[PDB]
Amino acid sequence: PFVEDWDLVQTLGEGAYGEVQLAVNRVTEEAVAVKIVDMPENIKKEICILKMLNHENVIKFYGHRREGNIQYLFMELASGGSLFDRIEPDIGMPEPDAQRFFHQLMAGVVYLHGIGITHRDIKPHNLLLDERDNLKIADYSLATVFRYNNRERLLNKMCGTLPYVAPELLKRREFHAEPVDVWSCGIVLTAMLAGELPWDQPSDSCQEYSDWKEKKTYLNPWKKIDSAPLALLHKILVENPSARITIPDIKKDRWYNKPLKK
Ligand SMILES: C[C@@]1(N2CCC(c3cc4cc(NC(=O)C5CC5)ncc4cc3Cl)CC2)COC[C@@H]1O
Repeated sequence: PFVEDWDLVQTLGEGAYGEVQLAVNRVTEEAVAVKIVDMPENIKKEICILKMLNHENVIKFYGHRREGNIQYLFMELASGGSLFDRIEPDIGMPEPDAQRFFHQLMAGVVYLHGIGITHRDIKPHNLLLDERDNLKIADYSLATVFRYNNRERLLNKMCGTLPYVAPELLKRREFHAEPVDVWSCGIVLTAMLAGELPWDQPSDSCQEYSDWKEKKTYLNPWKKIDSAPLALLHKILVENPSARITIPDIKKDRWYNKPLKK
């Protein structure tokens, strides 16, 4: 297959609304990623959000083309693949690499929040790596505006991935967008440090969640994580979204600022 002057050479991945392909320009050899979407109001909102993005830890938007009923969304190709494939199951990854990925994730999230955008589905499958292992937040099909004209809008739509969602999404009619992204970044940090997700969902009927609320850190995955990043996880994975640590205070955390190497 092809799109104008590009060849669709390989399937990079897929989601509920389309598939992502590797596009190689026949003439210049420039390699990009292209989201191919079949059939309109959702993609309109997505293209609007995509054109606002300009940051080193966010996937760049190059442009779009419509060919009949198929939309092609050209984006920056991240040649290192996903953060998901760098997490060894039941092990995680070296703490210095987890910390570097966490700083870059914070930088992307501060940027998105600064321009009034919430990603709403932060997880390792959506965190891509460039050729120098720089983290890029990808896929804005669930992203939305939570601040416009310096006025915050509370969210109410259920979305995301259950092991990564914050508990207020399940227990509240309306909720603040920022604490939700911070909570999923804590689950991403747990995954990088232990290679294991702590629960199916943070609900009243989930025993692993109740175990965390009761501070049973002698259980997995918490027992594989050092006391310093565990102390930061204790401030991020707080049930009340208003008691939960904000990103300005995550940047003052002992582990966040702890020099690490290897
Ligand atoms: C929906 C999900 N994906 C969300 C990101 C999505 C995507 C992929 C990409 C992969 C690469 N680079 C590489 O693959 C190089 C070869 C190693 N570069 C840019 C990409 C841009 C996007 Cl938007 C694929 C679909 C997330 O949940 C389940 C799915 O995986």
